[PDB]
Order: sequence, then C-alpha cells, then structure tokens
Amino acid sequence: TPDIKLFGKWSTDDVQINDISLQDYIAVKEKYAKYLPHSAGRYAAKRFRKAQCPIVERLTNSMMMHGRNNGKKLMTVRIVKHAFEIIHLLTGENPLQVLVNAIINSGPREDSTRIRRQAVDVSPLRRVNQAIWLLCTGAREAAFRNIKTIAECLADELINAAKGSSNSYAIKKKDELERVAKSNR
Amino acid sequence: GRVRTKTVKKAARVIIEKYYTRLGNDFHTNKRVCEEIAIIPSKKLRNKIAGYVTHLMKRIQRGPVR
Amino acid sequence: SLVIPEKFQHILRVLNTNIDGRRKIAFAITAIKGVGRRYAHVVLRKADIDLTKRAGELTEDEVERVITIMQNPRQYKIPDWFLNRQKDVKDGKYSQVLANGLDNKLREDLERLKKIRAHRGLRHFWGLRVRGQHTKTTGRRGRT
Amino acid sequence: GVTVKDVNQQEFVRALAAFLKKSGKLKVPEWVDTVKLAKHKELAPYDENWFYTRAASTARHLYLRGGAGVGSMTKIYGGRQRNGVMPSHFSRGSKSVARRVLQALEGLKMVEKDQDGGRKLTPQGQRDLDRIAGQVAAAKK
Amino acid sequence: QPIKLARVTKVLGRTGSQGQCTQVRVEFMDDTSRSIIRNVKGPVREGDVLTLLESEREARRL
Amino acid sequence: RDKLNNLVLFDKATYDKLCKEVPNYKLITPAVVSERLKIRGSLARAALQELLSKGLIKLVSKHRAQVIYTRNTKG
Amino acid sequence: GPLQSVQVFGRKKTATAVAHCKRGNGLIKVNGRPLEMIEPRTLQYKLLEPVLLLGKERFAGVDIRVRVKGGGHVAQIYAIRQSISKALVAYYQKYVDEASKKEIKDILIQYDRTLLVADPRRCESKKFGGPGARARYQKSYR
Amino acid sequence: HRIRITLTSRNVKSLEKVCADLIRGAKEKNLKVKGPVRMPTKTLRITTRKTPCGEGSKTWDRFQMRIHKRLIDLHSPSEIVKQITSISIEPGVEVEVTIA
RNA sequence: GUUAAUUCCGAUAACGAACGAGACUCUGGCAUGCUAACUAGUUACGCGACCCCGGUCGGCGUAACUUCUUAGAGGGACAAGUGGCGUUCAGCCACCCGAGAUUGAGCAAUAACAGGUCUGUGAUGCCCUUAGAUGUCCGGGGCUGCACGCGCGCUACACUGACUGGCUCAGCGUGUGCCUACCCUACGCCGGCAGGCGCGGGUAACCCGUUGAACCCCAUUCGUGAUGGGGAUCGGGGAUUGCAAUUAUUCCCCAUGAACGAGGAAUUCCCAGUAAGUGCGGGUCAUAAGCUUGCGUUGAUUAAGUCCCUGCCCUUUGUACACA
Ligand SMILES: [Mg+2]
Ligand SMILES: [Mg+2]
Ligand SMILES: [Mg+2]
Ligand SMILES: [Mg+2]
Ligand SMILES: [Mg+2]
Ligand SMILES: [Mg+2]
Ligand SMILES: [Mg+2]
Ligand SMILES: [Mg+2]
Ligand SMILES: [Mg+2]
Repeated sequence: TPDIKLFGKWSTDDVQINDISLQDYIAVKEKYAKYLPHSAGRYAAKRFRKAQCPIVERLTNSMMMHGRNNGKKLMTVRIVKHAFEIIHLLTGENPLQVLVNAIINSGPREDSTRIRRQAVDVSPLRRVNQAIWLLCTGAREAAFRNIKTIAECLADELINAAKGSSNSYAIKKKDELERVAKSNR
Repeated sequence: GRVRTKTVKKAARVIIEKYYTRLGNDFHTNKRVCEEIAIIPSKKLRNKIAGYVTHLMKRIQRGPVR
Repeated sequence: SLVIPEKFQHILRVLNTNIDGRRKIAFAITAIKGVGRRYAHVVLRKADIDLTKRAGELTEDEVERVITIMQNPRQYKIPDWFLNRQKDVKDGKYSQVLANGLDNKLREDLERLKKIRAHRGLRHFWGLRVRGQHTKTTGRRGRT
Repeated sequence: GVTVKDVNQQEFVRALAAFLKKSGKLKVPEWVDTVKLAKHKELAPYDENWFYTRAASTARHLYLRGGAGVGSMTKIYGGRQRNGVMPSHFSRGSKSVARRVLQALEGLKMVEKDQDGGRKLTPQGQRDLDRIAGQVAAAKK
Repeated sequence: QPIKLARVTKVLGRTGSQGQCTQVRVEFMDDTSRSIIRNVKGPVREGDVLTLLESEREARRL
Repeated sequence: RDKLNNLVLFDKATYDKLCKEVPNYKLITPAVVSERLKIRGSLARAALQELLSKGLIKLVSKHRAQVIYTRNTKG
Repeated sequence: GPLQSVQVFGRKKTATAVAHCKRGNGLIKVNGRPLEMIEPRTLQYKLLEPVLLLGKERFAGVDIRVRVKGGGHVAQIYAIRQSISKALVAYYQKYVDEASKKEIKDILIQYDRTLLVADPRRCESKKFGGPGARARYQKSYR
Repeated sequence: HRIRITLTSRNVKSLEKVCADLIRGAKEKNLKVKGPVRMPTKTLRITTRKTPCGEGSKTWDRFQMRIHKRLIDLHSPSEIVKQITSISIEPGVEVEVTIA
C-alpha cells in the first residue's frame, strides 16, 4: 500500500532534507517508510548498509544504553512513540521534520585527531552517527534522578536542537568540538 | 582467500589432458564427469577440482597453457 | 478533596516518636521501631483506615485507634506467627515490642548471653561477627 | 457468537471478578488480609478484593487448559524471587491460596474434580464465562 | 568568509598515526575545475559531499 | 546541593492557581505540572484526573509510564 | 466444491508458525485469537504489514489459522508475519494463475526481503573460559 | 501377533544395516510391518578438566557418546520371529524383543 | 606478484619429497523431493460442551497424509555467471540468481621448559619410619580464626525505576544406583510460608511435561526525600537433612534498615544473533551455588583500518651477547 506512515499517525511525506550534504545518509522517504521503528536487522553485515536503515530505527537503537536496559527494544520503541506525540502538540507539525532538522544541526562538521592535534573534517556518515549519539545522551542525562520522564527529555532535546537554540546538550557539544578543531588548525 | 591448493590443482592438471574431449565448459556437467572418472574422497573436494577444470578450459581456448 | 485540611498535622507524636504527616499513613507509621513495611499494613486493615489518606490527614480518634491495636495484637485476630517476640524467655508471652521497648529488650538479651558467658555473648562483647561468617577480608572499615 | 478467546483478556478478568463480587457466593477465607500471596512477594496485595480476582483468574485459566491441579496453579502464578545479595531465582506460588480458590470455585458450580487429577471447567460454568465475554465484547464497541 | 561543499573523486588511502583518518581528493560542484586533497575522519564513500568549514589548506600526501 | 520542598496538598492559594493557566498549557503532564507548582508527583496525577473529567483538558495518550494531556481546542 | 488447502510454515530463531490457509470468506485467527489481540500489542503493525500492504480484497475468499510453538515473544511475531505472507503466495501459485503470484511477490519483497525468506541467524555455542560465545573472563596479571 | 523389536547401538552405520535387513527379512515372507521409526538421538556429555595438576590455562574436554534407537514391529507368532532375529547381528547392535 | 597460510603463479644449482596448513570429523543453515512413523503429529470425518449456519474446544474417537516433530540416504556452493582490476597467470572487488557467496568448534608439526603434578593410581627409583608407628581406627578441635594488603565475582546506587495485580513466550538436559543407603515427580487433603500426610506414573519421544522460566507486556501505588532505592548487621520463633548443626548447614516468618548518590591513578573483554540484560539444566549434592560448564530468550553503538602502544612472522644489517 502507498503512504506508509509511522505509527499509523505521522506521514513520512512532506519531510524535506535541506542540506544536500547528508541527503543520501538519512532514510525517511518512500523506500524506507515503515509503520514501526522496529525492524529485523542485517544492517551491520557490511560497511555501508547502515545508511539504508531508517533514521527512526537508528534512534531507537541509540536508546538501549547504560547497562540497565540493553536489548530492551519494546521499552525504547514506546518511548519514541510518546516522545513523537508530545513533540507534535508542543511544536505543531510532523515530528519527523523536527528530528531530521536536529540531525542536520547537531552533527559536528570538523574534528581533531592525533597525526598537538590536526583539524580534519567529518565524513557525512559519521555526521549522522554523531548526531544520533549526541541527541540521545543529552536526553539520558536530563532524565537521570529527575521527576520528568525520559520521553519528554527526549522531546525537548529534539525540539531545542532543531531550532539550534544552543540550550540543548547536543549543540553545546558540537560548537565545543568545532571551536577546539579551529584552534587545532 | 580462495586459493587452490596443489592437491586440487594437480588433479585438475592431470584429469584435463586425459579427458579433454569429455570435459566441457559448464561446472555442473563436468561435476558429473569427475565423480565416476576418478575417485574423490569427498564432495567438497570434488567441487573444487571440477570448478578449477572449468576455469582451465576457458584459458585453453584462447591459447596453449604451459 | 485535594485542598489541605485545616486540621492537617505535619508531625504526629505517637509512642514518643515523630511521624511525618506528609507521608502515606501505611509507610509513615513505619517510623516507630518494631513495625515494618508489612506489620503496618495489616494493622491499618485490622481497623478501618482509608489507606489513601496521608498520615497528617486522619482524625485524632483514628490515630489513637491505631495505637491500641499495635500494643494489643492478639486481641484483634492478629496471627501469632506475625509477631517479632514470639515465645520469649521472660514470660512466655507472644507480644509485639515497639519503640523503646525493642531497644530495652535487645540490651537485656545481649547481657543475658554474656551473663552465662556463652560464645555468642563473647562475640558481641568483642564487637565481631557472630553468625559464623568469615572475618579475614570483610567488615574491615569498621574495625579500624 | 463471542467466546473468551475472541475478547480482550486483560479487562475480561476485571469484569469476571466483579460478577463474582455481585454473586456473594464465594466463601472467601478468613485470613484474606493477613496472608502474603507468595513467598517471592514482598507485601500484601494492594487491592483488598484480590481474592475475587484470584478466583476469576484461575477460572479463566481452567477454560484455556483443563486438568490443572493445585501444583499447576502454584507454578502458573510464580515469579522472580529477589534473594538479597544473591542472584534472583524462580519461586512457586502458595499452595493454600490455590487450594482454597479451587475449593471456592467448586462450592458454587464452576469446576469439578475430573479424572486423571486436577480440575476442569463444568458445562454450566463454561456458560458463565461465555456470558461475561458477551458483555465485555459489546462494551468496548 | 563563506563555506564551501565538495564531492570526493576517489579514496587515496588510510593515514594517521593510528589509521583513523583518510586522504581523499575533493571536487567542488561550485567550480568543476578546482580539486584538492583533504583528510577526512570517518567512513567515506565515493561521490559523497563533504562540508568544508574552510577550503584553503591542502593536506600533504602519504 | 539543592533540596526540593514539594507540598502534598494544595493550599487555597494554589488550587485556584492551576484552574487558571494549566488548562491553557500546550503540554500537560504530571511531571511538568509538578515542577511549575512545586507539588508531589502523585498530587499532580490526582489533580490532572479531576480536570480531565470536567472536560477542560482532553486526553491524547495514556500509558502506565506516562499519561499525556493537552488543552481544549481554541474556540 | 473441492477443498482449496495449503499448509505453509514460518521460521525465526526457534519459533515456528505453520498456517493452514483454506478457501473461506476472509477469516484470520491465531491460536484461536484474532491478529489484533496478540501480545505484545506494541508490535501489532508487524502482523498487519502483509494485510495492509495488500488489502482485504486479496485476503477475501480465504481463511488462515496460524498455530505457533517455540521461540520468544518477539520471535513469534516475526514467525506469524512469515507464514501469512508465504501462505498467500503458495495459495495463488497453485489455485490461481501465475500472473497473480508475481505482482504479489514483487510487493512483498520490495518492502522487506525477510518477509518471504527465512533468517539464518541462530545462537552460537558457549566456549569454556568465558561467560558467553566470545566474551572472556578478566585477566589478573597481578 | 503384535511384536515389537528394539535396536539400540552407539554406531549409526551398522544399526541401519540390521534395520535394513529385518525389513527385508520380513517383507520377503509377505507379512506386513510398520516402517523403521527412529527415536531422537541421545547425547551423553561428560565435560572434564584436561589437567590432573592445578596449573595451566583452564581447558576442558568435550566427550560425547551418542545412542541411536530403532523400532520395528511384526504381526506374526513367536515361532517365526525367533529365527529372524537370530541371524546376522552386528556386534555393536543389540536386539531386544517384546510382546504387545 | 598473490593468499588466512612455506597458499599458489612464477623465477631457479637444483631435482624429487616428508610433516604442519589445507584437506578431514562434528555442528548451523535448506530440501512441500525420497524412506518412514499409536513412545510424533496435521488435515478431514462423526460425536459432545458452550456462544449466537458459523465460532472455540491440549474434550473424545477414526480415514488419509508427513507441512509442522523425529532420523537416515542423497542433493546443494564451486570464485560457477556477469562487469572491472591484474604479467593477464596466480588471484582481488562488486553485482545477478540464490537458504547460504567468510557459521562455530575438534584434531593439530620439529625443538624445548630442569613450567605443574610423587596429595590420581596396585606408575616408580632412592631416602626415612615401622609397634610408644609418618600404618590403620575411634572421640574432640582446626583447615572459616582477624589492627591489614591483593585477585575472580554477586548485589546495588534508582522513575529507561521499585511495589501490587493481570497477561503471554523457550531450549539444551537429568531422573529409582555392583558394593551404595542416597531418584524425578503428577494428584488430593492439612498449614500463612518453609513443609507434612495418603496415593499414582516413570529404568523414560511413554511420566513429571504442552517443561504455563525469567526478562519483557498491560494496569495500579509511590514522586527525587538515602525515599516504597539498597539489603549489610542483629533479636525472637517454626521446619527440613543428617548418628551429631553450637563458630548460627539450609529454608521460612516478623522486626532490625549500615555503606552506597556512577567510583582516583590504573586496567580487562569484545565486533553479529556478537556485547550486554534475563532466566533455566548438569557438575559438585545426606543437607547444596554468589563457582564452573551448557541452553534459550530480548538484542545493540561502533569498525571493514593501522603498526602509534603491547607483541608475533620473513628478509637485510650491527654485535665485545651464547644459562643469549
Ligand atoms: Mg525521570
Ligand atoms: Mg509466572
Ligand atoms: Mg619440570
Ligand atoms: Mg621446578
Ligand atoms: Mg634417616
Ligand atoms: Mg581453604
Ligand atoms: Mg530506605
Ligand atoms: Mg526495596
Ligand atoms: Mg656497529
């Protein structure tokens, strides 16, 4: 059937990737539109099959972290579902556009490495990986020993990062990394 | 690392001149040739011998093999 | 309903012990020694106290009803196996010790064992482990 | 023509237990409140009317699979027992609760001690659970 | 000072003191005549687009 | 290094407060309600339930780990 | 008329789901329960992917009864999804013309290959000297 | 007339040979039989430490002992079946006859 | 030049060889093709119970059948097809079709260690002792002892949670003994639990057992407080095992409610059904797992590279080293 929509609630169409640099490394469109952020697997078998995994799936896989909840996919799936619900009624549009915009603005574009350190740019694939890593770890630390649930900690982290407000944890790390890299240039 | 050991290579280099008229071009037909025309202790070794013989024939067509 | 009552008492004084009124009644009365997370629940069910009400919300008759149940457990169908001082050595009476009574009662048992110079009395006197577990590499930071 | 299988099982037990409360013919025990449901548990059941649910749950279980004796009921309701600084294990439920529940559902005609051991669901008791599925199925719609 | 983006033409090899950075040559789509060699951190295909914060320094070959 | 002092029951200064602007929040949740009014988590759950019955907030989702409320649609 | 029956199985880690598809009026039921009432409910669209991607008109005229045994909660979910898709293909192959199986098989694969081909991954044995297949106990040099 | 014979042996190559012969050894005398039914293979495992001393890397042995089981049944009286099972038995295979 | 490989192509004062690697064995995958199945099942049929012709029924019986279960024989995969790279050879990369285009183990060379084992042996040289015994047996104690240092682990520090109910899924594998006592358990009554009492099955695809396992899932209560997180320590009581439990064997009930708020320098293991979470079996066992050895379940981030650190293999080179 056409118009496969996430959770049966959010339409994957009308989501536009503005940055052509990461267009081919974010899977939102018709070929990767799925009813659930759950999938079988077989994405780590080769080097670049990771880019054919739907982006919402890649976010769910970045939520089974810190020991207490390794291999708990059902709890992570429902967390993203509730988070996508309250992003919509707090921002007013499809959360997919919110999540995609956060990925674009949060993935650092330059890093330093031991070759004193030298400044090198980041490949498009790692830019996606760093974004998902940074967005999730911000929500994790904002929800630890706090009354507010993990769902809304993940909701505002995507919202704040999408606007690039600098009050989100992911952005505070990106500019840090790019400012250090510039000093190492 | 699909490198043919001398055991697989030697049998192919002996079978091929004794039965060049029978051995052909496809892998499955000459897989049946080798099973009866020479005793092979195992299937997996028979397939490797028959596969190399198939590769050897194509070389023979273009020019003589040393 | 959800508005603070005018009689709400932030601290209740039962059995010479402070009780947090802001807490649920079942878990608040656990503050006094001798009652746990379960003995408190049955006591508030031997009598009719709404468990949803908080400690500082229920009336003074209700709390003084609760106190009497605890000090006289056998009188209200509390099973004999649910007590912490079943079949004692002094009066053979299955009773429930509370607050200071539990502290006084413990110190008499400790001096009772040392009275006859039993092995467990000596271990308690020396401040070591008494239930036969190893002391080679554990319980170190306490013993200097 | 609805049946226990075709209706949502989660709220089916809720409705079936409330029917037992309305009947008032269960012969509940006298230590319903001072007993702990199983050794692996830590506190008494939060709801005071758990015995109506426990009877309802077993009656539902006897519908799906018959011949379930007391030793079966203790295994079905068992769970993880946290053993302090020990790794947790699996501990069976209480026998007395299962025995008095099964004897409760037999006092009124809902079960019978069928051959080969254990208990099964009587033909008239099967009707009662099928009537409940009728009201639960239509209530959601 | 604008920011340029470019596409890689091929992968030259793996460099760095620990083999963690790759040298590739990039080709601007803004100008189809200018190509330079740059280090890139992470797995990189052929034909993808690299966001160059500044595009004035050239990476020495290995 | 900081201590929360959350009340358990509304004062008359506080019950009237959340009948004014809480039904005007875009996002309504016992977690977010607690930190704005400095009240216990359970207290927000009981209060948000009563407001649900009155029809001044509509339920959008309900899970054992989180219940989510919105405000009524404009006009 | 003649009975139009075909019995196909589905595979996962250990869970297997054999589905008896006959000719009926559009009935679907698993272990005597419908698809929507299948725990866990959070993984409900996984069962509904073949039916939604094809519609009820293709499932009209047949009845499916899936029985399962083995595996875990999630493993079974991917077994019922496996059998119902395979059952529909094996029906249109034998009792309907070939032109009807092809476009069905195109639709199913382009959504995901694993909806008609089994997954070979299986748990691997544990070796001595480690808590698992590849993990090892801590070295204690000093 | 219902008689069942059991074939338990460690060797799977020989156990089939006797199995094959008795199916032929019965069908030759035009008496109907039910086919060779195979109980699941039974594996016996004794995992032990390699070294008699204390040191070394912690190494273990994986010993196995498989048991293959076969059943055949005949509808014939006792006098025929006694000589059927008394001929050409592999030393590995053991034969035990029971009356239903 | 190539390969995981002294693996091959090929050069060639070398020729023909030998071991090791590979080959090989077990195991995982998949075959609606073959052989079969009352100690495995399916479908149809006929009953019966219940809901309103249909539906459910691990309630019953039976006519075919082998898809699901089991276990045998064969098959199947070979860098074989295609496109590039390459001395055009050895081979490498990708794609098509495919269940699969690197599953995991076992075995495993010459030479050596003054590595461990005399406490595995009726394997053993030599030395010692042998009747007030270093022989053997009996009773008691100890191998657990506690100012301290170190190693392998378990439980935790909580809300991605705990508690209370409901709901729903396994796979390996054991089970009544030569002496030898010591088996696994269904069912029904008694008790709040541990447990006790009568009764049956099983020497086992036959019974426990459709192994109703946890995690997970749904619904409550708690609300950032060392708190319903955590369960150390300690008191009272009741059982089981055993000829005997005190220095508490183990189990159960009530109460008691310590440290711990993520862990310095430092260091370990790991890349796919893998890490990690989670439970279940065997071993040890009269009483018996925080250990080990296996099994299933839920199930990832990162990476397809390098010789920088730690080391290993081949060639050249230096050496005053040779128990190096
Ligand atoms: Mg939180
Ligand atoms: Mg259970
Ligand atoms: Mg030595
Ligand atoms: Mg030595
Ligand atoms: Mg001497
Ligand atoms: Mg010792
Ligand atoms: Mg506490
Ligand atoms: Mg606790
Ligand atoms: Mg020199």
